[PDB]
Amino acid sequence: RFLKVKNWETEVVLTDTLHLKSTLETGCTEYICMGSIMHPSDVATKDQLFPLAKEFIDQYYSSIKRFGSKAHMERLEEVNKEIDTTSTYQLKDTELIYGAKHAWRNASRCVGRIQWSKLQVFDARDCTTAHGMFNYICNHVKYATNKGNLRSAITIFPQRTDGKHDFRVWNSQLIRYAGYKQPDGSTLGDPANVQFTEICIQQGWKPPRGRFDVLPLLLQANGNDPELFQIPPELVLEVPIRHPKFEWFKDLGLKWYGLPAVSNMLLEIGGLEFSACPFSGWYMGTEIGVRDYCDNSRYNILEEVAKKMNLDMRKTSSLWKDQALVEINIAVLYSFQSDKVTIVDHHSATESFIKHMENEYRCRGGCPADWVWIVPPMSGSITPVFHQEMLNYRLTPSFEYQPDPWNTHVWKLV
Amino acid sequence: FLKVKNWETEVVLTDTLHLKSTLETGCTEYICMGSIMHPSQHARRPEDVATKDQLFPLAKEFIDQYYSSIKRFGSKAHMERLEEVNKEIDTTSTYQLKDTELIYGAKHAWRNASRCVGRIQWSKLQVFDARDCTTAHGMFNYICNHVKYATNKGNLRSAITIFPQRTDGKHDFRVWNSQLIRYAGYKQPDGSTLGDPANVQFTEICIQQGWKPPRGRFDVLPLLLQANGNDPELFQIPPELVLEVPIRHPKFEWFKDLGLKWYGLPAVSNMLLEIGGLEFSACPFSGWYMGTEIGVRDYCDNSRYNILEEVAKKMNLDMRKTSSLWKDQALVEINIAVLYSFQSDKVTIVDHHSATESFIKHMENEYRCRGGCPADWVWIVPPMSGSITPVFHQEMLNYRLTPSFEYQPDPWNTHVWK
Ligand code: HEM
Ligand code: HEM
Ligand SMILES: Cc1cc(N)nc2cc(-c3ccc(CCN)cc3O)c(F)cc12
Ligand SMILES: Cc1cc(N)nc2cc(-c3ccc(CCN)cc3O)c(F)cc12
Ligand SMILES: C[C@H](O)[C@H](O)[C@H]1CNc2nc(N)[nH]c(=O)c2N1
Ligand SMILES: C[C@H](O)[C@H](O)[C@H]1CNc2nc(N)[nH]c(=O)c2N1
Ligand SMILES: [Zn+2]
Repeated sequence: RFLKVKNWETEVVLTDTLHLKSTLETGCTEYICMGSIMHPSDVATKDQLFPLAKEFIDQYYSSIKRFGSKAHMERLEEVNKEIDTTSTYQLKDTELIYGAKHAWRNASRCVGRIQWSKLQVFDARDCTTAHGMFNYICNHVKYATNKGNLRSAITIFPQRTDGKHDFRVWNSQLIRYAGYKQPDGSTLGDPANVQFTEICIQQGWKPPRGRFDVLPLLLQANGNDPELFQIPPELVLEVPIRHPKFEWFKDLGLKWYGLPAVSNMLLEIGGLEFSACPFSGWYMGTEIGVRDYCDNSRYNILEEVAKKMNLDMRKTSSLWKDQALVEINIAVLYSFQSDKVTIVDHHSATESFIKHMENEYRCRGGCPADWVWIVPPMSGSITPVFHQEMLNYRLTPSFEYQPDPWNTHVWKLV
Repeated sequence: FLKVKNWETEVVLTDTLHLKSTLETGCTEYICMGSIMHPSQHARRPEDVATKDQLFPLAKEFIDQYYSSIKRFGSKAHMERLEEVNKEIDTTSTYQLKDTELIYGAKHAWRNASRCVGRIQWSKLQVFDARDCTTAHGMFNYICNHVKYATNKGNLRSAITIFPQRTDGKHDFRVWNSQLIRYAGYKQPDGSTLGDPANVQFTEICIQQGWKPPRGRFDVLPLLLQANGNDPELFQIPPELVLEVPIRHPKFEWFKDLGLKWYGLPAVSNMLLEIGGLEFSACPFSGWYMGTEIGVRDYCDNSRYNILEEVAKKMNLDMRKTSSLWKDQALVEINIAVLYSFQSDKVTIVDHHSATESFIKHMENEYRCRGGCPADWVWIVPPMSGSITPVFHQEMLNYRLTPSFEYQPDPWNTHVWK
């Protein structure tokens, strides 16, 4: 059995055999499609962990062309002894590196996957305390930032055990600006992060109450209450946002951090759950420039840019919003390029993704892709992914959503 | 029950209408096909003239649904109608829709069209019955009157014209044109393309049929009409029925000097309308444009007009690398100009902000009174500036309800000539 996908711009047709190897649900049914549902739908027993581990070990030994070998059979037997005696098992380092990389390779929502095989993996499964987690994250940040020459990296903390002893980064990203609601309903800083900012303040953080406050890290080790730590400022690389033509643009006082570093997702390898696994790459311009200033729930310098462009903001059909949105994204890209901080534009990114998709179909038999997320948030139909049919399915290892840790944490102090 | 949520406003809607869905979407619990153009071939009936136990259960379902819609289920006229449909099938292997039934089903095929951001207008549809038509000449007369009515000197009105339903499959009525008004596309000797590059194949079929092409740049193609399965025939739409808007820009005086224009009336004519097992293979329908359809897809696809280049040139943009966003910037101006020209000439048009906001209101309406509204996020989100429109942050459920508009293969792949 085979499935085809067409590109209506180039007429190229690709044949997907890989979809046969997925066993995780997508959320759709035979009669309803849920492709635009954002999140669709305690810990693994012995009898559930055996076959999940078997599946992973099998695919790992297949990938290194050693399937059915004496080493393959010994590892399988060695894994079952652990599950049978301890109700869990420990990944080898080769297996951890392999699975982290393939979790990225399998991320159907990520346009950036042409880079998957160059992923620096930091094994932190020996960490025991939040001070330990802070050390590991600071080293991650320093390495990934590389003075502007950003490098992909993931840092993997101990796996879940019984669910009562989890490691979490409570931050959604390692570097984010605080947001403060004002008595008068206005907002200072980043409106996206208001909730987490209150959580920090309640935990004892002394907020500067400025426009671009780097939030503290809220780090949970082994199921204990989370603890606050200030990332050393000289580890946070930032780019002041200016425009190549509009000299007034710098006078908006804007800037953004250079390291996108997501920390709230859960890494699943062979049934093991790594509930704290911060990973980072580099930005596509529109994630700062379309959604991190111009979403209706964000900085809303859209109107200020349109005001400063003397645009007709009375009627929609003037397309001032569209027009000011373009200029902001031009400003973001020019800024990072000038300060030699790695960034990619949506055209260059989507073009690379198409090449990646083609290559993955050739050597792997398919490439799960989520069009709804792969298509950039602006200028969609003038980019080549727009006319590219795509198949979406869930392979493992994968990165999964998990609930916010304050919703489920049972506290310990006083 | 299934919930949809809008992440800007946190409005949550609860969907039970999907329980009435009949056809497969192509998706499974293990694979999603939502960006496949045609993911499923699940149809309600087989390839040609069905047997009784194939046609009648679909007719009963539709007749049932129509009489329920008017609070008359099990009434005298409903039981009579069922028997009448049974005897017609028993004696002709098909049946004929009453005019109320035809009007209901056309409007509900639009209401069910999950890809259409325009459906807040769905029940204001003018239905022209053309089921008495027997030749291409008659089809041409019906189509002209359709074009004149819908254009309405620029105050556009929605309309569909419905020709005789398919009978055995050999006597189909077809409009070979994909839309009623399209521009020719000429393949050039030096390899390039003049005109409009989607319609190249169709432009050649017209010339091959004897059409003498003026070989200009905005050459309204002729109509190519097939009646009762016969060879199709050429007709030239009278120009005074083809309203066109010259494109200028409110700010750039040099824009109009690109010598650019577009027609006011989008009229899709290659789709199939299906009601209670019946298939109307010729059912051209028209509304009015969202601005992006002209000026994002019909000027700025790579395999279409591709005159982003010239607009960027005259704007003196740096086209050396893509990080300058010269494509994005010229694409905006083109769309600013399209809206300006149409509004300046009092020809109906809707910008993508207004249309998406209308669609969000329409979803709420539909969930309040109908228990749901099937929507294809991939097609509802406009092709530019998606995330600054309200539909971008709106979850959607896509399911297939009948009556519906369906795809059908281009008739030159299946037509045996004479
Ligand atoms: C190296 C440059 C990278 C680029 C340019 C990139 C780009 C993107 C973009 C634009 C998104 C959509 C986010 C949004 O629209 O809000 C995304 C999602 C995602 N990225 Fe990448 N990415 C990169 C590296 C990585 C790495 C290193 C990983 C992990 C090892 C990763 C894993 C993911 C995942 C799991 C998602 C989707 C999560 C979800 O929402 O379900 N990416 N990426
Ligand atoms: C009145 C103004 C209308 C507007 C602004 C509108 C808008 C749109 C747009 C923008 C699309 C996507 C087209 C594309 O980008 O390729 C679409 C699709 C569609 N429209 Fe509408 N529409 C309108 C009226 C109608 C009417 C009157 C009908 C039928 C009675 C209709 C039936 C459909 C169908 C069936 C599709 C999807 C066809 C497919 O599967 O490709 N629309 N509409
Ligand atoms: C590694 C990485 C790099 C990058 N350059 N960007 C990324 C964006 C997201 C991401 C952030 C937020 C949301 C939900 C809100 N839109 C979904 C995401 O995929 C992510 F996880 C990882 C990213
Ligand atoms: C009634 C109507 C009005 C309008 N203003 N626009 C419409 C666009 C399409 C349409 C056209 C082409 C394609 C494929 C290439 N994009 C899909 C469509 O849905 C359509 F059927 C009907 C439309
Ligand atoms: C509701 C909607 O599906 C949701 O907000 C998604 C849509 N697609 C997206 N696509 C990307 N790349 N990023 C996003 O945040 C979103 N948001
Ligand atoms: C392959 C891709 O899904 C396809 O070309 C679709 C995407 N979404 C679209 N959406 C609209 N409104 N119109 C289109 O032509 C398309 N094209
Ligand atoms: Zn689906």
